[PDB]
Amino acid sequence: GTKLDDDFKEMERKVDVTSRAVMEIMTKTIEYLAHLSSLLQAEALLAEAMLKFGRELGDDCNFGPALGEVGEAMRELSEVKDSLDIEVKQNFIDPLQNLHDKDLREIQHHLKKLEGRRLDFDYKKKRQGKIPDEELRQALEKFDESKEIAESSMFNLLEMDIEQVSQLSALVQAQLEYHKQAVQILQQVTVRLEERIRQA
Amino acid sequence: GTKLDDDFKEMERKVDVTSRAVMEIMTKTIEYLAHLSSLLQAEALLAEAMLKFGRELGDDCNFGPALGEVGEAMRELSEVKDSLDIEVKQNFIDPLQNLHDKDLREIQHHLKKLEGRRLDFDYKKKRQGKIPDEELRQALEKFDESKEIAESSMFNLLEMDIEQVSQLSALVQAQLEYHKQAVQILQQVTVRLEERIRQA
Repeated sequence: GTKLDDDFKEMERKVDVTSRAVMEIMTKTIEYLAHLSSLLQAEALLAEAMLKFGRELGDDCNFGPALGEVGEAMRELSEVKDSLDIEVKQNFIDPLQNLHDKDLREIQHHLKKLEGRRLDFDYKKKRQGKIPDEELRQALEKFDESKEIAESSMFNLLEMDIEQVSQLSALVQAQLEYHKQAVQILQQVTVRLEERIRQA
Repeated sequence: GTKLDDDFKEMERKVDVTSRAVMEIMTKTIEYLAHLSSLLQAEALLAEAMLKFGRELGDDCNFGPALGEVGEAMRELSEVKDSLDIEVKQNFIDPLQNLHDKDLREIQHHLKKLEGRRLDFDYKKKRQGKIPDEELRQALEKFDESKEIAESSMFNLLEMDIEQVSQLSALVQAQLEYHKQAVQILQQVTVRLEERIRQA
């Protein structure tokens, strides 16, 4: 039947990939944040157990207040991990989700409508003499018209891809913010333990 | 029956706590490393999925090579997390495990032997005239002797607690090493994305 130019085709492939990537990347980033939460929880637990025994054991010794120093340090890291979840979630996931329920969905729609209009024209073309020229003409009009709409929505999404890179950036952003935030917490308690071991 | 001085008692309590702490702390640190591995895995997956779609999508655009830049960055972080597991495991867990199968176990043993010898003396004391003085004397000798052995092993463990603090330090060590190691990886790719978004 009717065939679409290669440009249109390549443009479609890219949109496809993009759409599928945004799909998996998003699901796996969610699975990722699941385990992050899981670890974050376990962290806080270990942290408490420390703050706890460091209590019971008493502070007249060394291991007692140390379990307390490392204790809170561990728990603060824990809370920073939670902040990270929230960051990734609303600055990377949500945007991609919105891209999928808005732009990608709409493209998919136009593409379906284009296919329908294409098939319908190929059919009405088969019966050229049988059907009134006006009807055929419209069939062709509708096809061209749908092709144009699909080309625009696809093109606009593909041309705005620098924003996907901003989103990837957003992820790496919150990522770096957490690790830097943590290097502080740790580096701090890493000096307090340096003391004790020195007041040895 | 026979009672042990308060110093001996307090010394016993501390040893108890310490022993129990080293127990939970260790189990929870293991549960912690479990989830760390779990997240680490999920990270690498997301990382691959990126390196993948960034491939398929192609590099003639922006999102393609970006998914590749953030792609490996994510995977390298993943591998650093694995290094961290190994660190915590052999520089914090293993030491504590050895403390539990060596020093703590031995104390527990001495303590049991002390109890036996105590109970046995209280019994042989009940039957003072009934049993030969020599036997009673030995019973007392054995008790004092076991008490001394228990006091030494407990005291030595409690006096060497600065080493627990070194271990806590070891944990916080590997912890800080990972986060600093990561701040690099990220900070790096955080500048490469700065470029693309600038060559916009």
